[PDB]
Amino acid sequence: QCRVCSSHTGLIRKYGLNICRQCFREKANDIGFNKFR
Amino acid sequence: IIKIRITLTSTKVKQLENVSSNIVKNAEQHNLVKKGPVRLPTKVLKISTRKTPNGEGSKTWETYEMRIHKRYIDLEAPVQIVKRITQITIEPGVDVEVVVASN
Amino acid sequence: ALPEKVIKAYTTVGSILKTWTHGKLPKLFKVIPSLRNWQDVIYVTNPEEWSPHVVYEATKLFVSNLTAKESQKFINLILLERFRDNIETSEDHSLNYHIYRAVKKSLYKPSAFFKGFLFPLVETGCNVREATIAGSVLAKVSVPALHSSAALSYLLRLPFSPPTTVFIKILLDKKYALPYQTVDDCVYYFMRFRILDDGSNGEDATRVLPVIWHKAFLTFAQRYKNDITQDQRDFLLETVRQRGHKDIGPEIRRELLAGASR
Amino acid sequence: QTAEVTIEDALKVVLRTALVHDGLARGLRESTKALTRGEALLVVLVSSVTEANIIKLVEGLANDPENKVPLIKVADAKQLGEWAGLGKIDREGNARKVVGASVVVVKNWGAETDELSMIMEHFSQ
Amino acid sequence: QYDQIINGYENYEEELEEDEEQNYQPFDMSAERSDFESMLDDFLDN
Ligand SMILES: [Zn+2]
Repeated sequence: QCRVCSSHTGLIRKYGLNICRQCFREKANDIGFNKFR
Repeated sequence: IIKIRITLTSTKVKQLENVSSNIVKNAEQHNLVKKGPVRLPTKVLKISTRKTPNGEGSKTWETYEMRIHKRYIDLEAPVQIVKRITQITIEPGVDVEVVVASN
Repeated sequence: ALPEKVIKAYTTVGSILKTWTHGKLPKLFKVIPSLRNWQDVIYVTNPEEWSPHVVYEATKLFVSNLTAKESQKFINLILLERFRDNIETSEDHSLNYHIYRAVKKSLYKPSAFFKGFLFPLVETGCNVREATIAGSVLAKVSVPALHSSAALSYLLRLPFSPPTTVFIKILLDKKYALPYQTVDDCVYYFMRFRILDDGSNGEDATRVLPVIWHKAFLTFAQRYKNDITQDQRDFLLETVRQRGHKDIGPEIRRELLAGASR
Repeated sequence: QTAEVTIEDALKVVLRTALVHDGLARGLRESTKALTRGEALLVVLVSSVTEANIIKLVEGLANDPENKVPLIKVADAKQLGEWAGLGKIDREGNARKVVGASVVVVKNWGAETDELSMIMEHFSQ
Repeated sequence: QYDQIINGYENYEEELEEDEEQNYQPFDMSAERSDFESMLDDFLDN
């Protein structure tokens, strides 16, 4: 499940981060992923 | 007598080049033998992301990006110079690595 | 250092106890309570990587087979840890039901529980969640009047926080037979919140007190109004005068006035 | 030997405060099994138990005691039950009735250590 | 009764320090149960 919002769904299980796409899009800027292009 | 190789990795080129020029000029101003800051290709890590969040409208696509730059400098110095330089050069954003072996 | 036999056998049994869900527990895991050093052996099994089932069943086994100090060491070093870990790392920040029933199996020995679970919990960053949950644990489980009175008298001497007042409220809602010294600690607790005009106040004197403090004061004044002296009753009716509630203040005052001194 | 009132009362209060310390065995069976394992640090036997059979078995091990077997007699059954939490629970305002015990063992002293030492050493005479 | 147990509740860290100072013993196989390695051998043979 997504280690942020109790969600079985949306999971980005890649690289061992396991945040669903909705929360990972928000935490993207704090993780290191920024908008270039 | 230690022959050491240093490798930096960073996303912000200003801090990385600050640390690089610092180590360069600080290594030559007290007389050391070195190979200048060699520059590995900036790898651009991209992530494909669908435009559609809610299932309304057709499917079109987008892209996110990150630029990762890596440098390396080779040196020959004792134990104390390496310890002190490693402690003094520590910066945020820039990740430094000090390897001793030459195999 | 331990024998490599113990290392490999209990790393094997520690790989068993990761996925175990039913049937019988391993034979090497049920002979650990009988060990003079069960704590060097229980670590090889890797305590934090058991399944919730093994948490519940090892709680049963070790709190029913060890002594009071050993049950305390166990509930403190493994159960409290896994409790806080599953509340903290989960995502609705909830607790599994087997870890829960395990806490309910650690409150069968109230001395081991209180000294090893409750007290090192409240003094190490006990937030509102862990105390909603552990407060539910204590609110559900029947505990002897002596260990309940002693745990109450410990929670009273604790720095004020809404969870600890939840706990004190819960142990006062028990309505058991407290010794006169426990009721003394209660009156001293509910006394320390009044404003001394002679020049000696802390933060408890002028702070905002929740619904839970007036409810705990109400239940205290409801059950133990005949077990306080005249002096302590005057100090408490004074705390009612100064730090009283809109609806509960008059009823606490009425519950202190309708009582006979000892 | 000759039992005094001070001895019996100090004994029942020893059962009372070592009861809280979670260190009693209340009953004929639990106290005999307490004495078979070497767990009884002091045993209390009632002087008014009607059937003498189990007592005629405990009076054969009372007249010839082991190196780890000290005993001592009380006066009544219902009261030795009372001080063990059984029999009666009577405090200044509160009351609750149960049935009384025949014999009770002290496995863990705790809050009555020097008292059970005194009680066991005065029974040595 | 009470004075005995509250000194154990309020000072449980100090009483744990004193119980762990008086009654700590390192892992000894011959001071466990003597039929314990019989059970280590009985489980490890399946
Ligand atoms: Zn999420």
